[PDB]
Amino acid sequence: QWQLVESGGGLVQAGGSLRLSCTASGIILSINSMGWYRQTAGNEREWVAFSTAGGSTTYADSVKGRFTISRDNAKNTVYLQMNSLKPEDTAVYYCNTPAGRVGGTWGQGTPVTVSSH
Amino acid sequence: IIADKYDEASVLFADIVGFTERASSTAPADLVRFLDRLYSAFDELVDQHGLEKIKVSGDSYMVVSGVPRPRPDHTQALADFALDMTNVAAQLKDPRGNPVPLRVGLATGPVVAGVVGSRRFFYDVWGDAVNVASRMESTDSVGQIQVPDEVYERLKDDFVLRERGVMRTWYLIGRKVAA
Ligand SMILES: CNc1ccccc1C(=O)O[C@H]1[C@@H](O)[C@H](n2cnc3c(=O)[nH]c(N)nc32)O[C@@H]1COP(=O)(O)OP(=O)(O)OP(=O)(O)O
Ligand SMILES: [Mn+2]
Ligand SMILES: [Mn+2]
Ligand SMILES: [Mn+2]
Repeated sequence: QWQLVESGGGLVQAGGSLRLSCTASGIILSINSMGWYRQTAGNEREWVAFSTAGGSTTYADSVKGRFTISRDNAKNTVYLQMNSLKPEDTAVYYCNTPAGRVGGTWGQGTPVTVSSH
Repeated sequence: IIADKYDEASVLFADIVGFTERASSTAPADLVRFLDRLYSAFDELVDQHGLEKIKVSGDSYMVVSGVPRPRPDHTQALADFALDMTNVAAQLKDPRGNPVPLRVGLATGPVVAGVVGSRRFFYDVWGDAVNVASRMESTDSVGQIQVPDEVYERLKDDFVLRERGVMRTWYLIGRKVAA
């Protein structure tokens, strides 16, 4: 079965840092692009970070400089290091290939909440 | 009026197979919804890869790598985009569950680019690499990515290609898992 399970989410306060992981099984990471998306609700999943198979990275304007996407081909996993977190960053985060995004096949994601607790 | 010359660039042309027959068999509202969904996916993919879409002409779609910002991996970067593009087209089914087959042509070489301010696609790209890329799409076989020798030599160490069975051309199969 082709699946992608996200993890690493949780509660952090403003200015904090989180590291999200996206583990892939059923596909070979080294020959696929992978992107991270967020769904707050005021919209549908928008992409925030993208890593191509050659190693190019691009980020949404709102998160660039604060987020970093990276790969681990041995673990077949993609990471999203999140720094300088803001309340505007509160969302559910998912990873997906371009094919999964247009195909509507999504994992369950991981929750990221930015507040004071 | 203002023309800028780029020594190195790579150009992609993509074109839908059988779109006349598709457009003649589909209600206009559903055809607009299908095309919008396909092109919205394409547009997202272009910005994700950090490339530029230069022209959208009906069911044709033109993407450039290395313009306006030069990059040393411009051919490799366009190849990864092209493979994502064809996979998106393969996974994107119409309400009937059929994929949208494409022809895709890639080329590399010098181009000239300029701003035509009064147009929607206000940044134009023409020249050698554009002309070759259009040839590569024109003569392409359904579902393949066709490239010339100059692209082959830049991709052959990182990508798998197969020679098409005077001008020799190649089919871009995919990324090498390991060298
Ligand atoms: C029902 N669709 C239309 C309604 C009004 C005006 C135009 C069209 C339309 O379908 O335009 C497309 C064709 O019908 C339109 N077209 C087709 N036949 C004619 C034709 O006889 N006259 C005109 N004016 N336009 C035509 O060209 C366009 C596609 O060109 P391509 O070269 O991409 O061909 P393809 O079908 O994708 O095949 P291929 O890519 O696999 O080779
Ligand atoms: Mn066509
Ligand atoms: Mn649109
Ligand atoms: Mn066409």
